[PDB]
Amino acid sequence: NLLSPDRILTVAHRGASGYVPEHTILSYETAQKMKADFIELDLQMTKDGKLIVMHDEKLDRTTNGMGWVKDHTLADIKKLDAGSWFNEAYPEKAKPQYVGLKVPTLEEVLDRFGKHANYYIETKSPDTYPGMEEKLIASLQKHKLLKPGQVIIQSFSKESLVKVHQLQPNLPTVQLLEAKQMASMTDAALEEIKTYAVGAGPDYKALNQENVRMIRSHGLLLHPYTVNNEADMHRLLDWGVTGVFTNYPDLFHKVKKGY
Ligand SMILES: O=P(O)(O)OC[C@H](O)CO
Ligand SMILES: [Ca+2]
Ligand code: NA
Repeated sequence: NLLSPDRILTVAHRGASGYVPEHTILSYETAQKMKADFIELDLQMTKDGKLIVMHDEKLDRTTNGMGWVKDHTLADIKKLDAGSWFNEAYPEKAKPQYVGLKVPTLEEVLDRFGKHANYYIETKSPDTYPGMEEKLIASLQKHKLLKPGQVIIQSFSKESLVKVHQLQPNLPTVQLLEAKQMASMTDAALEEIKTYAVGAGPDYKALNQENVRMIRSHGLLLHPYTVNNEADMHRLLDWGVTGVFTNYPDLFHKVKKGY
């Protein structure tokens, strides 16, 4: 049902990150309240091997810390402020309750929502953080998450998704595509994506009616990122995408009602 081509999915990009600091429990809670179908997680691995949720490989942008995630322990990362950066970046959206928000672990996110959320979880190329895929899988099993569609695994790395498809054939994967990858996409490339992935997630800027219909022609779900503008939401849905990654899940929830 969640994986039905005829279902339009709201994927809350790093949670309700248009309103709340990205990849915090509060961002995910807000996305839930806004009726997002999926909350979206990016994984990094700490020095002591723990999976945390963070978009960048470095702490710099979204915390009061500095340096690579993999050079720091979980304990030190849990001391950081992962909310104040948002108040500084977006003064007009700032809220006092964002000061002191924490970096969550994957464990903390699964524990917080259990089966009450659907998870859209990004892995890296296998060489980046050895053991990440296996640890992710074991965490999903711990929380009894492995309803097909309860969890989708996404990556820019084909190798990662191929590996995941090997280990857990019934675990839906989505191939992420950069703009220039999508720009030069072929039918040959799409048909093999279908062999391990249930969908494609391209930079929406690279989409047009033609390659949208082409992607859909291979029975692939289609979730472009990152779609924040109402005018773009409408255009992409009329073209035939089956969902979006958005920072504004309430807005997309409203728009998609007409499609
Ligand atoms: O957020 P970006 O810019 O890394 O684009 C990928 C989206 O998160 C979809 O995974
Ligand atoms: Ca992502
Ligand atoms: Na900072």
